[PDB]
Amino acid sequence: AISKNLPILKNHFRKHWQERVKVHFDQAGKKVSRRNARATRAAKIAPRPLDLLRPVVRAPTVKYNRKVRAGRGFTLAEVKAAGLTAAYARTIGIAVDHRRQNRNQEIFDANVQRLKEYQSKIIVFPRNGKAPEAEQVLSAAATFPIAQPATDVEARAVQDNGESAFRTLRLARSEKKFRGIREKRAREKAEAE
Amino acid sequence: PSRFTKTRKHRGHVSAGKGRIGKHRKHPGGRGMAGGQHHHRINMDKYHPGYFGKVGMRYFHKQQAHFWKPVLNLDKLWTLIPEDKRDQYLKSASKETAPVIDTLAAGYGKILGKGRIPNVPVIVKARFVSKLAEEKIRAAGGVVELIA
Amino acid sequence: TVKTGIAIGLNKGKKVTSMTPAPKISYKKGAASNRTKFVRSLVREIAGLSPYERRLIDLIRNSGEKRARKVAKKRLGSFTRAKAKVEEMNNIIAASRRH
RNA sequence: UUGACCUCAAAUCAGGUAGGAGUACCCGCUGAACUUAAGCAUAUCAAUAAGCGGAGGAAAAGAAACCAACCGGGAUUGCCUUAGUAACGGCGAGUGAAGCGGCAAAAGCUCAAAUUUGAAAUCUGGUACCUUCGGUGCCCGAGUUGUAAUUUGGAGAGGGCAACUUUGGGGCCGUUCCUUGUCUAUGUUCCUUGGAACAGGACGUCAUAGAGGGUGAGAAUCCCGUGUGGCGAGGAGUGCGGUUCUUUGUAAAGUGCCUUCGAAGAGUCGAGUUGUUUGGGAAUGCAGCUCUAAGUGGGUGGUAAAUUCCAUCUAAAGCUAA
RNA sequence: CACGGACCAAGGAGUCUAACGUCUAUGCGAGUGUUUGGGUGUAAAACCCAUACGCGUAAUGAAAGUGAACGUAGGUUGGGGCCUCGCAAGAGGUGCACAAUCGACCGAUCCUGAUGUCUUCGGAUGGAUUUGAGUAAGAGCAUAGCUGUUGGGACCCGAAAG
RNA sequence: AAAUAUGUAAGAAGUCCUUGUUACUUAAUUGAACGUGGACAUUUGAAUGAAGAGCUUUUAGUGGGCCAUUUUUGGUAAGC
RNA sequence: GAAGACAUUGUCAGGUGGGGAGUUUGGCUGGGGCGGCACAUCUGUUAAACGAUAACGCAGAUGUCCUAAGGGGGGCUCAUG
Repeated sequence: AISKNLPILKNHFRKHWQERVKVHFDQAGKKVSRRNARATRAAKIAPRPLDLLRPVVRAPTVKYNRKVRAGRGFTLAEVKAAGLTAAYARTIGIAVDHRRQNRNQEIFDANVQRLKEYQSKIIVFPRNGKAPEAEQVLSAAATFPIAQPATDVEARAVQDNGESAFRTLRLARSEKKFRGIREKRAREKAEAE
Repeated sequence: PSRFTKTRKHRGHVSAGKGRIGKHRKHPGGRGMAGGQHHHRINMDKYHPGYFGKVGMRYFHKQQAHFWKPVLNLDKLWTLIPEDKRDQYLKSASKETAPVIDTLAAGYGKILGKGRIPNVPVIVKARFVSKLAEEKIRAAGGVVELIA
Repeated sequence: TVKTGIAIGLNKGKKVTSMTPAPKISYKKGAASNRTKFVRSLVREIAGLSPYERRLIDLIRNSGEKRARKVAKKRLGSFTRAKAKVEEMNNIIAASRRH
């Protein structure tokens, strides 16, 4: 049962796991079948790029809040900022998100320029029957790529002032740690009679 | 390749080399971590000292994302500078022409202090740094532009 | 708010020009309306006071507001439920009792 | 007394619909012990086998009573990862997810709650005819205890101002798709063995065809097919793609601005307790009993509690491909 | 004078997998890992690839948190090799790996508690028979194999039972 | 108070000279420890032997033992 | 007719509950059982003049007692004849 210097192993195979197994032999087939069902949707979706125009956004938490990612919709404030309506933007292939908001002007103009660049790219066909041939692109995301906003220039001048930075942090830490007790002290001090 | 396996060399030897006085009888010491505190206790203390028992305070629902803070001492640092630019910037070390190194956008949270750096002016923006990390940069006539 | 621009501290994070979000009606979910206001008005006098609440209002006039909340918590659930409730009863007292 | 109405009836009443099957997978319910723990009762095995009810081609899920704490994200599902981690556990054996990230796929929505009220505009049936997956006419009946239009929270509504943009529905033949049918190169030359040639040897052949199978032995070249495409048949189908029939429309919709409004699901929510299950730990969910709310409130924020805040969603109703 | 074996034929027993330790082969090397997925194709092959993500490059605390050069990245003994002198015998210089050893450094703990300060924060500098799975001019990642491990029907057959 | 067993030592990591460090120690650079420089070669400090010496990894089997000589306990003794 | 806000039924809570369910029901040991403890221990011996060394070998002890019976100093000298 337990012998030699081996590292304790936690293998959860005590159940009848031999009936929940899923060897992915269809890995190849799935790929092809997925590319054909995708290449057929295209030869029915006509000149559209399969996928719609997906927005730019900034991923959550302490970790990825430094990586701008292709969001979901386009907020109803940004479509009215583009000039067109949402009850229309979906029928043109500009993925809209009602529940997403807007608290960042950078992310905002990043999307209205993303929408202006696109309203000058679409080749909309009016419901007539003329159908002006303009081939069919296969990627809406490839055509309008994402490039994390340019932060700073490679070079710049050294602006020192003696704040240490390490001290600005250590202090900023305490100012948040004792904010409370110091707030109660100014409460138990302003209470002079 | 069952072709090189020792069982091929144990065919016709009778006990498959598992002994004939103690044989290979299913599970002699129980199964898995059985009798850790009992008979297999010697194998625990030494090889796995301090295995049984609780220790710290439990952190109900802990997201690792809240902890992301990949360190990056100065030892490297100059490595977040593309090969080419490094040559130029290194030799022509001067204020105004100080390279703005974004540790965060690079994929690092804290900046520590290890293998020194060439006496050069360098702007190092990071989320948070070490005392000696900023002390080594401040001697090379450099700043520490805190970010988030 | 405006984040101090640094990793930790009271306002941890980068400060990128706020944009005052849209006024989503759903945030005003618990709407009052001159309608419901006046609707629940009638219903209250129509159906009247629910028998456990009689014990409740009298509970106050007798032993006090503090003791009544103890019984409103052992009646409804959350503590706030009780405070909101008890406070609602003084609105019922103030009316019929005085003017 | 005659006709109502309400409810209950009533039929071999007019028309329907349900069961049973299958049961890989799916949706619940129900539910073990062997086994592991070297004993065994917690636990494990397992929220499994067996038991039971219910569907489809997928089901379920599904547009936020979410995640979050970010510079925020933004239905669901599945996958890589998170992670054999946080956590649970006679803290023994063991057990053990979630958010973020990448990707696959993307799809969005609708009801109740509003004086239609200068007008039930609504629909089942019956019957005639018909251009029928129905239409129209007429007559019953449903129905005001509420069917139509209107609006569903992203909003949106009433009154007011001011202009502008936009069309809908059928044939026919290509195409798209399903099934299809038929036609479509190349020797059966010579010698040897042999019962037999498809074997050996010599000479050629076509080759987008030297996959395969058959034929009296290893046959590309004999046969069928194979390969390249060709050309017909019958459906589906209006995806699109041209033409043709209808201008349907003081029809509806979207857009700007002013103002007043803006209803948003209760024996539910939540709490107590019990059992239960979960990784969920002063309680994850579910259920039983008991109490049983509110409206700038309610839920949520993974250590119970009070106070003071913020963030965040809008339950207790519904639909939907990949 | 223990058990199985009347005789022959064909079956018949240390396997596969998830995760691992050692060792070895190989690629690359502070990187590594194309194969979730995407691109492509003669199509389950082959070949091409973005981003992530994994492990590693930093540890340490229960955690808040902090986080690796006094010096040629140190002194000492020993060191293969290399170098200088020497016919040689040797003598001296240099000494990587590694070994022992005294130190220095980073976190833990116990003490010290400076200039400053929202007068309780701050925590310099300096100590300790105290501690660590650390640093001290990185070695890891992946793939394959032998062997061993654990969970598995788990080398093959076998209970009485539930 | 034996016999048999048994620890150690038999050198260069030494010995001798010299005199450096210290926050130890001393009345005292007294002394301790650790060095600088210096002197001393295998007759360099017994015998014998040395199929090399030193070292790490990993892992199998085993964890029923039994007999003899001599010592020896129980036991009348036992192939106990 | 009887009965009547009591029964009843449902939910928790205490009692009862081998009727029933699950399970346990040490080891050593000149077979086991009983007895014992050779099971954590300590003195002397066995033990063969280092250490080590067994048997249900031999002769005994322990789960305590002590604010002095601990720590330091001073003075003193005990049993017995």
